[PDB]
Parts: sequence; C-alpha cells; structure tokens
Amino acid sequence: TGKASQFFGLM
Repeated sequence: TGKASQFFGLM
C-alpha cells in the first residue's frame, strides 16, 4: 500500500 501514500496528501 505504498502507492496509496500520495492519496493521503490529497485529503
């Protein structure tokens, strides 16, 4: 789930 790290920055 490393690729889903940038998603956290969107929030």
